[PDB]
Amino acid sequence: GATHDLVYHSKINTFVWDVEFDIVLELNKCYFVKCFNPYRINGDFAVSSIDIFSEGKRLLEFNFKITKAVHVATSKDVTEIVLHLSERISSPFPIVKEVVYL
Amino acid sequence: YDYHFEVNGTVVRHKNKGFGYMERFFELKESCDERSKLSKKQYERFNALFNFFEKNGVICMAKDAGTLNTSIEINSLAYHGKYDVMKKFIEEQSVSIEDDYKKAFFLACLGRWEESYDLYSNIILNSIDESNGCVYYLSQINRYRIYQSITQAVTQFNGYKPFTDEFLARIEREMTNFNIDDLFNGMPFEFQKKYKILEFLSDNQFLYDDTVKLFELTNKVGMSSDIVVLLRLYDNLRFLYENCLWSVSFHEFHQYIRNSMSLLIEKAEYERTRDIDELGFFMEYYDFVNISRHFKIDDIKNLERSCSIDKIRFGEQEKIEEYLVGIAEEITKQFSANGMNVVFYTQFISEAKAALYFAKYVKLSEEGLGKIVKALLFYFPERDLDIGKRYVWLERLTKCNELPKSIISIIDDFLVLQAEKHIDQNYSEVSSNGLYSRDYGALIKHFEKNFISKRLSEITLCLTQDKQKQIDFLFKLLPLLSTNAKSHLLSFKSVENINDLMNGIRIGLIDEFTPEHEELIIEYLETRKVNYIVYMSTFGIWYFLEEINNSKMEEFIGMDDQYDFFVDPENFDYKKFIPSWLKNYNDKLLGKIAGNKHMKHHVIEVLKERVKNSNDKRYLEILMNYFI
Amino acid sequence: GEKLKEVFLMLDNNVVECIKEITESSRNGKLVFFVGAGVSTLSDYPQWWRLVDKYHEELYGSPKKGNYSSDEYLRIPQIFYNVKGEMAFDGILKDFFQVDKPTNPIHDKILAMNPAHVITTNYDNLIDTACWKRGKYFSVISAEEDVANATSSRYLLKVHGDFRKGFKGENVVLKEDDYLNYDQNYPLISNLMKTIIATHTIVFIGYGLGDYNINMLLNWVRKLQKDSFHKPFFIRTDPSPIENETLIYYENKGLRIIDAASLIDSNEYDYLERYSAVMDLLIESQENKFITKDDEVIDYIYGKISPLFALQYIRKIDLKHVFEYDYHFEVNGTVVRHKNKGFGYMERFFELKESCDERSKLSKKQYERFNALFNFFEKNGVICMAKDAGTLNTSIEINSLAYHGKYDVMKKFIEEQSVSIEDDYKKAFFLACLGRWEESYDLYSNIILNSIDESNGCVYYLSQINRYRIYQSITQAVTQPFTDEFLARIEREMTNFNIDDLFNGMPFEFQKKYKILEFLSDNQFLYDDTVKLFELTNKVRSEMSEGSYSFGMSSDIVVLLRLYDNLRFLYENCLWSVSFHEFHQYIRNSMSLLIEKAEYERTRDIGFFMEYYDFVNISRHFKIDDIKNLERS
Repeated sequence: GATHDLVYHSKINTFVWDVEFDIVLELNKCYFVKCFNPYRINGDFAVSSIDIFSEGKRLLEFNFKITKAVHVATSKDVTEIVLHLSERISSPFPIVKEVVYL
Repeated sequence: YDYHFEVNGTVVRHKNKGFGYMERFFELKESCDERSKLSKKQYERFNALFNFFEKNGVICMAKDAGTLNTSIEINSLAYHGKYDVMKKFIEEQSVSIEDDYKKAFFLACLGRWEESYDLYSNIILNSIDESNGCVYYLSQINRYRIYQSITQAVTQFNGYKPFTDEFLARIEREMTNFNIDDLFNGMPFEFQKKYKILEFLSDNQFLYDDTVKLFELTNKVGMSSDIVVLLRLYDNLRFLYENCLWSVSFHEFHQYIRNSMSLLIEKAEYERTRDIDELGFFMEYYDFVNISRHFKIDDIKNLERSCSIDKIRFGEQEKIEEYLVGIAEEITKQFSANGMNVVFYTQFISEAKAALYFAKYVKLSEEGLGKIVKALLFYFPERDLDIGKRYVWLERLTKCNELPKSIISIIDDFLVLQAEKHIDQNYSEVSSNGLYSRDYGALIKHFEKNFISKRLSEITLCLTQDKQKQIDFLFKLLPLLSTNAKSHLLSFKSVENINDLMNGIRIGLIDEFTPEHEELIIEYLETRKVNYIVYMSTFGIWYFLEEINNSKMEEFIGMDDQYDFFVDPENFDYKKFIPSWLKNYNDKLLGKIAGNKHMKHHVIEVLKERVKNSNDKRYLEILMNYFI
Repeated sequence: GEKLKEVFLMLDNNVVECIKEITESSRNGKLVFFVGAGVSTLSDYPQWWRLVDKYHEELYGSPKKGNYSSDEYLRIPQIFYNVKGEMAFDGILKDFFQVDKPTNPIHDKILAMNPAHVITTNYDNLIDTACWKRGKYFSVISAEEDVANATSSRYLLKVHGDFRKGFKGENVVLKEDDYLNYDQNYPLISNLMKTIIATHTIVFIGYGLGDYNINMLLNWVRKLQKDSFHKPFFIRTDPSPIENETLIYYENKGLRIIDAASLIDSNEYDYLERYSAVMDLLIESQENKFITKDDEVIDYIYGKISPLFALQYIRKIDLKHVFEYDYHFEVNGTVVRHKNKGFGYMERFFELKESCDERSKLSKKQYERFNALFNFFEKNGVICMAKDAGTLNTSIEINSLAYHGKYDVMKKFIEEQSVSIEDDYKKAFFLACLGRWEESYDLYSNIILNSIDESNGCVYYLSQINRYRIYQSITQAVTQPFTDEFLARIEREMTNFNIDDLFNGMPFEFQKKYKILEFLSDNQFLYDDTVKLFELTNKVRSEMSEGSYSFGMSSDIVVLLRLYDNLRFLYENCLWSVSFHEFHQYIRNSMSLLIEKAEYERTRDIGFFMEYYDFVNISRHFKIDDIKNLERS
């Protein structure tokens, strides 16, 4: 029940909101950031780029059924809510905890 | 209220029911015969008053107007950022109490708040009787302001170790219930009469009338009040720094220049874009300083966003180069050693980040660009710029400039340093942005694609197997190597990956594209077909761009509608073309989709549908700047 | 922090009454400490007997064997002064008094009670330099020519001199002949001290009941009348407790003794815990920590709000300054704590709101006081703590005929006869609104002529302000309508009206109970809210360009509810300051940036429902060209 922080950055169709993912792609304490560099030099043809964290980079081979997602503040497993935001959006990584906007 | 003193040096009359004494004074200025008529003591008084009026920038009546050349010249070492000469003035011995007052303000500026507090106290103890009162009144104010900066400063530094607790106890038992609102009311009979213009300094909020005039700008706007407002900035700001006032460091003044420069930049933008009929803001050195110091980086971002700094030009670029090289050498000398005043570090690092960020637009020399780039890469501290943020700043410094090969040598040195630091198998490489050191290599390949790195060639002549991070990092730094050492790193050939040939191999490598990877794509898509009856866009774009060469794709229509949108543009059902799908594509693709007509006119109708129905401006900008 | 509370529980009636008198005299600002030698000698300051010792050393050679009585403290220096002369006497004066002793905490506790004057009999520079370290200008008045050049109204009256002007025996009072014909050497200092004693609350601290200054002043107050003066206090810090015959005798002499040794348990040499004991008993008596009875918190709240039962509307950022920085009153009816080092009296008040059983527990007069305070807090739109939040339905309802534009009913109220002076004040404001500026000016004058003594002060203070504002509207109005005789009459009436000293000249009760009504006698007062509008225009204008469709809370609504707080304050208390251009710029700029702000949040696509009151505010505080430009951009 933490909809008071849910932002819908929609140049890249994300949902910037601090969750902490527990993944099977099996790890713990995951959180995601994304880029917005459309003028990127030699960095594929995509504007955004995921930078998956596991207290540092995991150094990526990724399918990721989502296993456990917990909000930071009230801890309130927001699992089904995250599924709902995956039930609508057809982009990779609906919940992305920061967006840089280069 | 005998005159109205306007900010150009022109004086008008208002309610002077009298002789017209200032008019007679200016008549005494031009007339040489009248100055002989006076007495000698009043002749010398006339010369002192003459030096006063020429110094403070009031030149003449509004009757005789003319070349109103207005220019601010702040003669204070604290404003320009000359931290060296400040220190050299402080350890010199002063022989006057007014030199002590400046010396106090200077080491108030350097973060040496304790010794400045004590020197504010000694002037009060030793200039009490009658100097003029001003270096007893202002120093007591400045002691209270530096008390408020210490007290507010240790509020959130704890919640790393700014001041001892004994000094906090001493200034607490000293400044315990200081009321500033009765200081001038208790100054003697002479001081209250001769200096009843110096009482707003003992008042908390005093810069607020000018704020209300800024609303006249923002409201319903030849000559304008714009320049007047700007020359009022240059009057208040010049008053604080030149009389050495510590009230500059607080947040009222910071909001003042923030709001004022914001609305003058947006105002001159507004007058520039009054163009719906008829097809300046020169930004001198002092404005470069004021933007670099009284903003944060996010403010300067938002001045790039809404108002457009493409039209804005920059002058006096040699002194801008001097300020920038001064920031470069000062961050160099502060971080070539252990030198850290934590307070002075915090204020200085705000000025430094903002100055280089806003130094994208100005032009430099080669050795100046070398010095700023060297200080930005090597001696610049961590926790403030990460190695992708350094690519943002450096990318700004290298975008509008043709790179004169010495910066290539410096960035090469930084790449050698990163390769010599990825030896330890615990390195993290923050830059939570997503930009990394491969992009530094890509930048060199963007300007000098024929560059060969010497020491990296020697390092790849010494990597057998043992240092895995150094191998992987140097693999992401691929194209800057020599062929024999290149193959020596290509001892570790790729795997059966598809988009981890992109994600694992982030160095292009479609120029070297094996035929069995067409076959591996065939294997992948037939497994996705047999599992389909039970990543992707990248090779769909690769077939659409015709960088790969295979006609197997035609039998795989239906697995992905993006892939259907990029394999067969003619037989694609544009009825079920998802729009989302258009914000994730860059200029090369959004700019060669327009090359494909069957795609282009259908997405013209659906983008007109979405721009007309909703109110998106991403789809509006893609509808204007690339497609049609 | 608990023992002092227990001492407050173990005090008798009389001492408690004395503490209440002292904290009353401090809170009005009529408190004048008469300190002495004792408050200085805990700074390890040189006492006088040591000087007499060294004087005896150069006088008779060998040390004196036994007792020093009173006059040896005057005679042995006097003999020294007749033998060795001025200069050597000044020498011992320099060598003993050129010290740099620090400041005791009891000087701080004296200077924490907000004294009007401070009278003293010391020779140091401790308490004045303690004031220079503070900000409280006490004009240090040590000699007779210091009196005529006294630069303030808060004194520091060293009534025996100081070594400020040199360490000479000419400037201070030390010897027997000096104390003898004192009142023909310093005739003016004593006049000022007796003036301050006759017009304030004198509290003695640092003396014993044998001191010549104390008995001298007690001789003077026996020369006076009976009912004229105020009985002084005497903080007694002696090693032995006070005896009953000394008590009966010196209370009948005129003093009011508060003992420190019979209030706590201490030792023979521990002075500082007794000075800090009674002196901090005064200070935490100011800090409301001793208020624990429910009746007492009703007394406190009624003591601070029963002034404001006359005003129709009170702003939230004024009620913040009624209970001075004890809470932060935010504009939704939710109250948070800030620096309430005390009982939590408002929290207990809201506990008294919901609980029905607690309201029966009080007394009947404080029950009716509770109902009046209840009607106050429901009227001004402050409902609850921020702990218990909920349906924060905020809605402005301006109940003023001048705002809605009902010009008919206004006229019909004006020609009706009023039977109260507060009906006259509204009636005046109404025909100020109708352009009938002359009759409103005269009715502003008649209320001043006929409500001067004590109604509440508010319909004497505000009507004088409103007369000056309608004077400024007439005078500025005829600049660019009225007969020239009336222009001459208000010119010879309002010729050099200074508004900046009106509240400074309102009486003792008015300045205390209505030190929230002084911004109305100030020219530019609506400017803080302007600076908050820049926070809107700044970087919550930075979110359109990224498409962030967020759905949270912003300062937007807060700003709008601050418009609806200032605007409601002006029209409902019938203030003519609405008609000027500061207020017009205020609603102009504020509504401009809220309309452009809600536009900005609407076009982050990469509410603002506009009720009746906003239609009114756009129709009145804009011009047509403004509304055009709100259609344009």
